[PDB]
Amino acid sequence: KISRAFYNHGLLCASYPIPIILFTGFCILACCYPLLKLVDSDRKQGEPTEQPEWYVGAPVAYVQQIFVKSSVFPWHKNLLAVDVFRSPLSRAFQLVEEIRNHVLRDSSGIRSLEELCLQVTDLLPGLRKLRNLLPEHGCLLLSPGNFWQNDWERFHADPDIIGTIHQHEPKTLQTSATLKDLLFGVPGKYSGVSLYTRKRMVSYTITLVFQHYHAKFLGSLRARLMLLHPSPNCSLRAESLVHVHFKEEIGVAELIPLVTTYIILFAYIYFSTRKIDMVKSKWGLALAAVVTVLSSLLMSVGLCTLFGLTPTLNGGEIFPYLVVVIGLENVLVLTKSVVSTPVDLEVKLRIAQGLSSESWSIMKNMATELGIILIGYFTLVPAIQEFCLFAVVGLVSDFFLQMLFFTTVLSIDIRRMELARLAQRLIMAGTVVWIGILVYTDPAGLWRKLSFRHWPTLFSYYNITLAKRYISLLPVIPVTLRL
Amino acid sequence: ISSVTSQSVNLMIRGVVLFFIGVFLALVLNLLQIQRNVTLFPPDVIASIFSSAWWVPPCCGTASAVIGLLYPSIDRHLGEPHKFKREWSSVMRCVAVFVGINHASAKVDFDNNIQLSLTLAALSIGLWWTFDRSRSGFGLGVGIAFLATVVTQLLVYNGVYQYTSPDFLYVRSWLPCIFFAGGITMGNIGRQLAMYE
Ligand SMILES: C[C@@H]1CC[C@@]2(OC1)O[C@H]1[C@@H](O)[C@H]3[C@@H]4CC[C@H]5C[C@@H](O[C@@H]6O[C@H](CO)[C@H](O[C@@H]7O[C@H](CO)[C@@H](O)[C@H](O[C@@H]8OC[C@@H](O)[C@H](O)[C@H]8O)[C@H]7O[C@@H]7O[C@H](CO)[C@H](O)[C@H](O[C@@H]8O[C@H](CO)[C@@H](O)[C@H](O)[C@H]8O)[C@H]7O)[C@H](O)[C@H]6O)[C@H](O)C[C@]5(C)[C@H]4CC[C@]3(C)[C@H]1[C@@H]2C
Ligand SMILES: C[C@@H]1CC[C@@]2(OC1)O[C@H]1[C@@H](O)[C@H]3[C@@H]4CC[C@H]5C[C@@H](O[C@@H]6O[C@H](CO)[C@H](O[C@@H]7O[C@H](CO)[C@@H](O)[C@H](O[C@@H]8OC[C@@H](O)[C@H](O)[C@H]8O)[C@H]7O[C@@H]7O[C@H](CO)[C@H](O)[C@H](O[C@@H]8O[C@H](CO)[C@@H](O)[C@H](O)[C@H]8O)[C@H]7O)[C@H](O)[C@H]6O)[C@H](O)C[C@]5(C)[C@H]4CC[C@]3(C)[C@H]1[C@@H]2C
Ligand SMILES: C[C@@H]1CC[C@@]2(OC1)O[C@H]1[C@@H](O)[C@H]3[C@@H]4CC[C@H]5C[C@@H](O[C@@H]6O[C@H](CO)[C@H](O[C@@H]7O[C@H](CO)[C@@H](O)[C@H](O[C@@H]8OC[C@@H](O)[C@H](O)[C@H]8O)[C@H]7O[C@@H]7O[C@H](CO)[C@H](O)[C@H](O[C@@H]8O[C@H](CO)[C@@H](O)[C@H](O)[C@H]8O)[C@H]7O)[C@H](O)[C@H]6O)[C@H](O)C[C@]5(C)[C@H]4CC[C@]3(C)[C@H]1[C@@H]2C
Ligand SMILES: C[C@@H]1CC[C@@]2(OC1)O[C@H]1[C@@H](O)[C@H]3[C@@H]4CC[C@H]5C[C@@H](O[C@@H]6O[C@H](CO)[C@H](O[C@@H]7O[C@H](CO)[C@@H](O)[C@H](O[C@@H]8OC[C@@H](O)[C@H](O)[C@H]8O)[C@H]7O[C@@H]7O[C@H](CO)[C@H](O)[C@H](O[C@@H]8O[C@H](CO)[C@@H](O)[C@H](O)[C@H]8O)[C@H]7O)[C@H](O)[C@H]6O)[C@H](O)C[C@]5(C)[C@H]4CC[C@]3(C)[C@H]1[C@@H]2C
Ligand SMILES: *[C@@H]1O[C@H](CO)[C@@H](O[C@@H]2O[C@H](CO)[C@@H](O)[C@H](O)[C@H]2NC(C)=O)[C@H](O)[C@H]1NC(C)=O
Repeated sequence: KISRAFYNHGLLCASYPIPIILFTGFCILACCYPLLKLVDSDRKQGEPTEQPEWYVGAPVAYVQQIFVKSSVFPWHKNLLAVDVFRSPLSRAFQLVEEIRNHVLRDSSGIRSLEELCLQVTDLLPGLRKLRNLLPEHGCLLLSPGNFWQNDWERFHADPDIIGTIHQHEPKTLQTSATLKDLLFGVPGKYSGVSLYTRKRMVSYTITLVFQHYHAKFLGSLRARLMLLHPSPNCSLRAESLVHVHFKEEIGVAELIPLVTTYIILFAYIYFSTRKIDMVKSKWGLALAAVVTVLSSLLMSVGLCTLFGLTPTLNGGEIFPYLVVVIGLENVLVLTKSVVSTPVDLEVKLRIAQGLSSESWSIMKNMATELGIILIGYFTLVPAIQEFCLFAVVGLVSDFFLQMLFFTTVLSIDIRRMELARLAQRLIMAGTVVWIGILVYTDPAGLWRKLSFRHWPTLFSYYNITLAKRYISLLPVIPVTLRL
Repeated sequence: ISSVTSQSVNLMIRGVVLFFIGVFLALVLNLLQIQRNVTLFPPDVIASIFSSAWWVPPCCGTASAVIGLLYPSIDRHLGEPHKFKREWSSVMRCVAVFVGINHASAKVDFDNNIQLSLTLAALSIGLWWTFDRSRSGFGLGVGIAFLATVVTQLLVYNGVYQYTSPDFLYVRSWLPCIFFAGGITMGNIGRQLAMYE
């Protein structure tokens, strides 16, 4: 009833082989075009000016860091990180008690830091080791004396602190830096804070946070520091505000299972083709079927996206599963049927003899698959009402295509064979396009002297992630010297 | 005696082989669900991979060996060995599906129980409709899945799992399908591996 159709189809293919090759290859390129390359202004780093304003994007809290340095004469006695560090903090505690109790005509009359300071006591479980190091009353200010719970008497009354501050340095080179370097700020290795005689530059890093900035406060504060600091520096700059971008790191283990899949997939291939290494012909023969089904799914992706109906999915994590489901027996069931045919001339007749006979079964298998997938789409679950469409398109494409490209490859192949090279070259090119869309599996793989991190760590400690948000820093200096 | 000893070789050889396999799987598959453990002293890489302890993977693979040495010998002793699709490729298809489903184990959220029945019945049934039409392996995988379900559901009553919430239905609805699939996969593995010689 119908084998006449596929019969004439073999008459048509070998008659007009190469134009069909062109149609299919160029539609392949039309679909594999966008994927491997393809009301907010710029979420990424966009620094404008300190005298300016933000992008007005919340969740984005900006912290201000203060740098201060102490010097003793190139000649002195009893140079230990205890005494040379204490008097710095002798002044630090006074400064802390000034700022925390900063009385001044701010926007709210006699206002202090607390009125706008990030007030929150969200102490998370793992804070056990430091149940006495971070403020929990209602203030967000970090200093090394925080360890001493804002007690300078204990500080300048204790017997020793170097070991005590060491008390929480676990090991070396850990992505989670510390708490010590934090309330020091100055990295003892980059800042160069080491117990060196006649060459010592101890420094203390201070931190603060807020929601809205009001320089009416901070400029006037700095009026106090011009007298308090009184050091010899020209640093002043002007107005430049920096907005660090919060990048989120996908670990490695999070990545493993995906790759496992691809491994499995390659095995599905080598094993298919060992069925074909039997018959007298070259390896590239197998190649023809490999590139095709794949090129179809790839092709399918292109027509599945641009219509606008894959708003929640990628291919690198699904694409294999199709190559798993629909499979390749749907092209070798007929291949063996072809080579099994008599050795006659005008292959146009041999293929129209065998392919014509297997047409019935191929259509039955197709209708089976479509019954399956139509059942799925009939379900109201949305994520499956997505994947089913990837499927149906890949399937109809594999079918409406294979009879065109692979069929013609076989034609020219047995032509050159029983007789004795755009074919193999176009095949290699299709395989290059395939390996390219494969290397394009990344679609699912998706001041500054400070460390790479420890900025989000703070917020990580309070059921708050700053990866989406941005942070900004501005700086001031206050240094000292004596013998 | 060297001949029957070479037989015993082949036998427990294949068992160790697929034991390593069951392990590889359980590792990868535990690692699939991505927990957000913010805690201080973040996890070292290998600890993120080699999770739990020596308790899990040896048992998982022991189960695999049990299965792979069970399904072929039963049909060796009862009837005739299997021949439906028995070439590695279909085995790999089954494995990939077993992986995909478990990857669908967490990243869905259902409307109603009827949707889960209507779909999982068909899914499990198909995974036997396609790679093994033996009624034996069917009635055996169903059984061992039943029993894995029960053992789990009563051990955590002492406590290994350590979860307790309205989600008590996940186990009563989802996992037995997993273990069903696993028995069948491992069976096709054992067949394709034993009928080498
Ligand atoms: C023959 C072979 C042998 C080997 C093998 O094959 C066959 O056997 C198989 C079998 O054996 C498999 C195991 C079976 C059991 C499986 C259990 C599974 O964990 C479960 O994962 C489920 C995923 O749906 C549930 O988790 C919920 O999943 C929902 C869907 O996304 C979430 O939405 C919800 O989060 C909650 O949603 C509601 C909100 O209101 C809550 O705020 C929020 O939390 C989660 O539920 C909870 O979500 C949390 C955040 O994600 C935690 O995950 C928590 O877990 C608890 O988190 C606490 C945090 O401190 C922790 O202290 C405690 O210990 C944890 O339990 C979890 O409940 C469930 O609940 C959780 O259990 C795990 O992924 C894989 C698992 C192990 C499997 C690993 C692989 C295996 C071995 C297989 C293996 C190959
Ligand atoms: C007939 C047979 C049947 C069997 C089969 O053959 C034929 O059929 C096929 C079919 O069955 C297949 C499966 C179908 C379902 C598929 C689902 C798919 O999961 C998708 O994966 C995406 C990856 O980006 C998204 O998931 C995100 O993944 C991110 C990276 O890990 C997470 O980071 C994020 O979660 C976020 O983590 C951080 C938290 O702070 C956030 O709170 C949380 O969101 C996730 O995104 C979340 O993913 C959720 C998935 O449920 C929701 O989408 C959710 O959004 C909200 O979710 C709410 C609860 O659901 C909902 O109410 C609300 O409206 C939504 O807005 C979304 O944030 C997306 O999301 C999720 O779907 C998965 O990759 C493959 C999948 C398993 C398929 C595998 C292979 C199959 C088995 C095939 C199989 C061969
Ligand atoms: C080889 C493979 C292996 C796997 C497999 O194939 C072969 O094996 C198969 C087999 O193994 C299957 C399982 C068999 C056992 C099944 C049990 C079944 O639970 C029952 O499901 C029923 C519907 O089919 C009812 O569930 C109701 O579902 C409604 C939604 O559609 C809810 O709406 C209602 O809750 C009520 O809705 C109305 C509100 O006003 C109420 O506030 C609220 O409670 C639910 O019913 C309630 O569901 C709750 C949570 O699920 C409690 O269970 C509760 O318990 C009640 O507690 C009362 C306390 O006083 C008591 O009096 C009363 O009697 C109890 O019912 C029960 O009412 C019923 O209710 C509930 O139980 C579950 O859906 C699916 C189930 C797991 C099946 C999952 C799929 C399987 C694995 C199959 C699977 C493919
Ligand atoms: C017919 C046969 C029958 C038998 C069999 O074949 C077929 O059937 C199969 C089937 O049945 C399988 C089982 C099914 C049920 C499965 C349950 C599963 O439990 C889940 O395992 C997950 C793996 O990630 C999660 O476990 C957490 O994983 C996190 C990392 O992702 C950890 O972070 C956390 O540990 C926490 O780390 C941080 C610390 O600060 C916490 O203190 C600590 O808890 C873990 O959760 C922990 O898991 C531990 C064991 O793995 C403990 O349970 C512990 O709780 C208690 O912790 C105490 C600490 O002092 C300790 O003293 C006590 O002993 C513990 O009980 C629990 O927090 C999750 O959360 C937990 O649900 C378990 O992994 C494997 C499991 C069993 C399977 C093993 C293999 C099987 C059996 C197969 C078996 C072959
Ligand atoms: C801390 O995490 C908890 C638990 O996820 C969040 O509190 C809940 O908010 C979510 C929805 O946003 C719900 O799943 C829970 O019902 C809430 N439970 C509560 C309020 O306990 C909470 O948002 C997080 N806290 C912060 C500061 O963001």
